[PDB]
Amino acid sequence: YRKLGRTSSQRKAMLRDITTDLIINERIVTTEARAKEVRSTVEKMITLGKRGDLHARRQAATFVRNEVASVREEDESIVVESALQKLFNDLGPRFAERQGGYTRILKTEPRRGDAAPMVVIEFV
Amino acid sequence: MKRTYQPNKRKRQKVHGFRKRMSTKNGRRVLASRRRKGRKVISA
Amino acid sequence: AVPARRTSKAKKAKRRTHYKLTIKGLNACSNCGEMKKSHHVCPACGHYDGKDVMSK
Amino acid sequence: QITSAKATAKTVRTSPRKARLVIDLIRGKSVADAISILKFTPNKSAGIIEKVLMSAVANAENNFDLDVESLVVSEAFVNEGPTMKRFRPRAKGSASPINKRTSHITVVVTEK
Amino acid sequence: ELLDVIKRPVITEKSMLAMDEKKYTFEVDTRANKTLVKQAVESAFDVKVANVNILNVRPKFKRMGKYAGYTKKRRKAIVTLTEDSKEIQ
RNA sequence: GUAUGAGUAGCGAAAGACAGGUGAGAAUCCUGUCCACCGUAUGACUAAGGUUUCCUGGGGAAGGCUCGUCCGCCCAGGGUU
RNA sequence: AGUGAACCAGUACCGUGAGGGAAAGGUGAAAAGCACCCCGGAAGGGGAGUGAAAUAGAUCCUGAAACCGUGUGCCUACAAC
Ligand SMILES: [Zn+2]
Repeated sequence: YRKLGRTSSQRKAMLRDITTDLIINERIVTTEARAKEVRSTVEKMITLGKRGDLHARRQAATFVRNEVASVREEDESIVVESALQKLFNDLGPRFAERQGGYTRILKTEPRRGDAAPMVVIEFV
Repeated sequence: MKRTYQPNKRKRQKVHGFRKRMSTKNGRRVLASRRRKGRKVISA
Repeated sequence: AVPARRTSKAKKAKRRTHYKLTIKGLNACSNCGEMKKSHHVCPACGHYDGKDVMSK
Repeated sequence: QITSAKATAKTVRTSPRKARLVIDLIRGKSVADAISILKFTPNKSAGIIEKVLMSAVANAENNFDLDVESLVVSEAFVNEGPTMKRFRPRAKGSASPINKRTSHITVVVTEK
Repeated sequence: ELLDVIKRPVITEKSMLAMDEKKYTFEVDTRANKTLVKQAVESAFDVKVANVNILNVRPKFKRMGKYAGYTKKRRKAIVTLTEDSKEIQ
């Protein structure tokens, strides 16, 4: 399952960060190994967001990052959505009637300082 | 790992300076041999 | 271990015959014609598989 | 009428051995093919040879020639330039030298 | 010698602000006093002086054309007035 | 002065990721957010020693073990009461 | 070579110090030292011009060898040099 140049707790930190991005942004540029490991992790989060209940919420909250916002919203207030609240109010209901496969990867180009092959991973 | 050169301003003037070279008869041999060579600095 | 004899020009160049570069699969885009790497997005126009991808 | 045009870059700060791996990929090609081949090689010297090739083409168009569609890469080579000399400190108080090498790069294009 | 003492004024951005509190900056002679400068300024403009302040400035290494060496030394005095003014431009 | 060894050894303890800026060009510069490291010190002040390295505006040939739009580097002005 | 030193040399540099101590001359008769245009961030180059000559363009008289390339007439994958 792809060690990614890191120890066991740094791999977990890095994945927890890259999947909370893409929940907040829905489209991201990364290398090609990270993108595959992340497709697996993010879709595991979406099938908990579709389950809906309290037990599923507390299961996801062990993996989604906390003090991050994702706001395009104002009726009249400063009303913030929490990137776990988005998972449960927005992204689950979106993919209600689709079975697995909520993402897709495209290949672009090697990075200048590296020759690392880069990639875009998006949702629909 | 302490090395040999430890800098100090007073010591350098008191051991190697102009007045120390002027107070002995062999210091003035040094100063004359340096003036005879063309040194731009004849005494520290 | 140290080289006991220097190596000549012929033997150096005979070593260096598997030391080259390759330029593998290059095709023409279906949308804009210019050359591009297969299974990749086209860098000239941002089209992959007959649709627009690097736009919003 | 002359049907040929050259450009050259002098004392570029890359090594002449690595620049030769890229320039053997381009010799004898049409100018149309050489540009795309250079755009998809990620080696540092690939984009420098691109500028020299594009100067050869502009010279052909403006000073003498026409017919960008007929042109072909006929000659190409990489020579050595003067080297800078440096020293890197080693273990136990000694030091060893380091060469900073340079290249002259020249491309020629003919109408065919 | 009272007329070789003051050399010229200093005109920089930190010295324009001082002219608004009644303070004036001059490059003065090395070997000059706080008191001697005060006498010279009271003589050459007919003002009344409160408080000269005085500093020394180190030379700077410069290097133009593979030849290097230092600029001059400098002395800077800042003169405060009670109530009057000098017009330099 | 130039080769061979050879495009080889090495690149000097350690946690980053993404979004957006600038730009000819960005893993390496700027801004943000979360994450991680020291905390009788990897925090604050000072005597030696160094001697302009300090601040502001520009630059990218060399120095920086990669890169560089950046810098204790380079050019111009200024600062110590 | 001739003074260590034909050139900003008892200098740069090395050492706590006494002391040790280098490298580095030549465009053209005359700067007439390349206005203008094109590729390029620049460097560099190609035209056009100066000039008796620029492959005399400032790394500038002549321009040997080592060493590094490009093109071709002939030979070479059963052979112990
Ligand atoms: Zn295309």
